[PDB]
Amino acid sequence: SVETYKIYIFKVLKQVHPDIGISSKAMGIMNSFINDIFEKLASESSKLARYNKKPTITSREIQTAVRLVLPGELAKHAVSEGTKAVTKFTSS
Amino acid sequence: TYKIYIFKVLKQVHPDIGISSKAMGIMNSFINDIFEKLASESSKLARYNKKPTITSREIQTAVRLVLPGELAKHAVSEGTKAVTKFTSS
Amino acid sequence: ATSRSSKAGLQFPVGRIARFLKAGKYAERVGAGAPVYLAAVLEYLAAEVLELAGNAARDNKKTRIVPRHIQLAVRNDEELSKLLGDVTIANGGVMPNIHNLLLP
Amino acid sequence: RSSKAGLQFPVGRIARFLKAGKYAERVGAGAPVYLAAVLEYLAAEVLELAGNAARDNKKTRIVPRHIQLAVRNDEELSKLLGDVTIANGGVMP
Amino acid sequence: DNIQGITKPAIRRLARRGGVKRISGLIYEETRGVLKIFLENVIRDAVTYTEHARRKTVTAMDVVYALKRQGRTLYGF
Amino acid sequence: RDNIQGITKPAIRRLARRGGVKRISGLIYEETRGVLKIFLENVIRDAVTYTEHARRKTVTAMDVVYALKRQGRTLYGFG
Amino acid sequence: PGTVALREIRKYQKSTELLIRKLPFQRLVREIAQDFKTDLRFQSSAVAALQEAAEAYLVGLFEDTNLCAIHAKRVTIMPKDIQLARRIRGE
Amino acid sequence: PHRFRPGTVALREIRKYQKSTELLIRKLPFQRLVREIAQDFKTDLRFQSSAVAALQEAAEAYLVGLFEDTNLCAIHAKRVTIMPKDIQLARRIRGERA
DNA sequence: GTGCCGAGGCCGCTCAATTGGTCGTAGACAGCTCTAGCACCGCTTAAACGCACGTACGCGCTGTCCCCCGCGTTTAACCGCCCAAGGGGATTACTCCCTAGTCTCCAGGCACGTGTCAGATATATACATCCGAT
DNA sequence: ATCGGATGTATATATCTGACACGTGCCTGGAGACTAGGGAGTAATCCCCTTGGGCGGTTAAACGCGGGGGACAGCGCGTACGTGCGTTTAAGCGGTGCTAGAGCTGTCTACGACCAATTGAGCGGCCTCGGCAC
Repeated sequence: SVETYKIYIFKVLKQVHPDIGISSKAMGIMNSFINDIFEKLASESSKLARYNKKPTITSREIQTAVRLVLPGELAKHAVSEGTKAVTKFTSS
Repeated sequence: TYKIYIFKVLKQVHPDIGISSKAMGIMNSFINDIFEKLASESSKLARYNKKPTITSREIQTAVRLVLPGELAKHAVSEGTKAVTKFTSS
Repeated sequence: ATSRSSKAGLQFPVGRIARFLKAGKYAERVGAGAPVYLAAVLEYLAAEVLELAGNAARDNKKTRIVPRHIQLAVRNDEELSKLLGDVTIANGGVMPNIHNLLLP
Repeated sequence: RSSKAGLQFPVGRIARFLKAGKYAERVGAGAPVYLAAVLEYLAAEVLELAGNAARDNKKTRIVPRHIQLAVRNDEELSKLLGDVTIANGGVMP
Repeated sequence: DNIQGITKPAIRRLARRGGVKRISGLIYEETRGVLKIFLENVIRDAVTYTEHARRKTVTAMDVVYALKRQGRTLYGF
Repeated sequence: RDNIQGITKPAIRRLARRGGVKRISGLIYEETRGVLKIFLENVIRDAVTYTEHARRKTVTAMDVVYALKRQGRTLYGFG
Repeated sequence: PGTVALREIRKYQKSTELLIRKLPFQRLVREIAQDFKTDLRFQSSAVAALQEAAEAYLVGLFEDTNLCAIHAKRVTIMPKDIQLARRIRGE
Repeated sequence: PHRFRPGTVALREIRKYQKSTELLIRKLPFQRLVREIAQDFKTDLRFQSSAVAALQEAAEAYLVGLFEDTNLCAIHAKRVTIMPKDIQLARRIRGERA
């Protein structure tokens, strides 16, 4: 009835720190952070597609939404990882 | 652009004052900025309630949220007067 | 073929506002009173700013509004200075302000 | 689907969210993949810092205080979360 | 007179968490006035967000939206 | 190059006078020269991103106005 | 005079708990909503969210009110410092 | 010789520059500056001539706003002269970089 | 030492996301044209630059007094434990006003081509103000 | 004190642009009329969740009293910045071009929305048992 990102954050945490666990308040904090970032990137992508005259949101303007929304050294890694996935998604 | 209409309003309040090209550019920018603030606030208001329609209640709440107090109080009355004249007359 | 504006008794383009509301995709559907309400509000704000600017132009003994007069009218008033709190009118300039402790 | 990409986040749910919010008319195929990768990356960089701050306090579970400290130490995250207030995260001493 | 329910020791605790060492005795009529401005800016929007929904109860989500409208984000509810 | 030095001392004094200042210390100029560069770097880094998204090779005047509106600084008078 | 002051500055920056008493704050937020809408009721989590934001606001304002006092070569915060801090932040 | 007392020619300058609306930096050095700055993010760029104007007029409205509150920091500290301390205080409690 | 509990596991499941198949229309792209931008040259003059004096403003030192801090006693408030019988809030309902499509005559400002100021600017003329010296 | 020099702004003569301001022209494009489907919206029901009636109990707040240490005023010194003057650059007016963009149109292939039939992925709710707080 209520869908969240609990499973996926928990799996990522087990992938990073195999032994640390997480309480419920911190779990809510992390869920809210992911929702906030998703909304930011998506709204910027929509508006940036609207500046040009295109009705389609491709991946190459998730690029520039990331480059506008994320600061400096954070974006240069994120962008890279994004490209990684897409390659492994298509040349699969 | 809204120029034409902007000029009309001027000739209603100051029938003897003119306006230059750059002041008209300023006024155009101001109207385009306010319209987009109100239309995005209405979009959020509709999405927070899961409704697919932007009626004239989303506009009223967007005006109350966006315009400062005494300004919003008069904008609301103007708009409701317009809608009443539209439907009744 | 009477236009929507004449029915609403306005000077702004109700029909063009409705088109701008549709394209730009703010929601699936748009009511029939939304563009009338929005156009009436836009006309009100325009007339507010233009009246203050015209007064400021008469005060400077002119008969043509320029950006300086818009700057003066906006930054003198209270609600308008709150609304346009962080906007830069170009080719306007700051109003006179010398602190009391610098005069002698 | 989102096992062919090496991600841990749901690409299908991301696409459902993107098409529900009506950000555009058409959504490409690489867009949910890209967006789902750049979200697990940020989650993985916040969680590692929070776990490191947990380890110093001799704790084995993360709490809101640990996220607060991890966000306020690092420069990039503090620049990104510059106006957010974590509930009962205290302050940086 | 509820305003006075915020007592001098509470204000000193807040200042101590801010890093302040000495506090003048005129701080506690100034803080008590900036707090009421901040708080009535937020309640006015959180009540507007409610009316729209035809509700009679201010929920914890109206308050979060009212705070986000003012540039400050609140995680964890 | 030293282009920055092309923001001369008289121009900084003119800006301070429009700001209301009566006396300037002699170290203000190298502080102002440094805090202008940061502002320009941020705005230009956003403007060029907007340009390269459009596949254009000319920074135009909305790229700048969009970059400015994004960082809290709305500008009227340029479209 | 000044000793314990330090201790309080230390301890309160380690804790995470709320520094205003709950019941008077609830009573205040209820009286300053009677002038927007009569006969209103609050969820219990709606009043916990207002207190978290208000206390964060006041703590954030106190710690640049303290930079202004040090800039003027003092250690005592005065109501003149709060006004300088709010003047520049824009409030 | 007829001299003015220190700080009387400065007050007529404040009145002079607070009535005009002109653009107070030289045009060419500003363009060379912005081209030098943009020369990092992308090389071999072109600037539409109305964009450098927008940049200049966005950049001076920022410095004029910063100076009129580094001058509130100086008066708070019992002075009439501004030093870099005032700029740093003003920029900190604005969060410009904190 | 002492409990005594929230995090993690299990789960039965059902509705979400996958595979397959069609269709119609954005993307890419190639070709051309005309703007848009950049760069070199000579001339003028206005602004920047250096310099010397001088002064008045910043900065440090000392004294006084007042108000804020630390501590102890007594009062009163918030947090606690239990309850009312209010309301309010998210549930589901046939029913009908309303939204978008698909299209026909009339609309309804955007362009470009011309003039009449009007606020700019320069010369001239007083009318007002910093300065110094008694 | 004023008082009278000596440099400033403030009123009044003009011209002089170079525009704001209205003639035109086609475009699109809003308006009008039908039809379709379904989102409003206002019923009707169960409830969780919202308040007030009242004890305790244990803090925490309020009041008062030394007494010092920090704010603020005053005074002296001297150093760095303002004012004005005589050079020295270099920005800014105009003339030449001139390639390197930005804009539009025409054409086809690939790509994403829509729709049927699966099924394993998420949820909400069962119990432990260690983990940090007592």
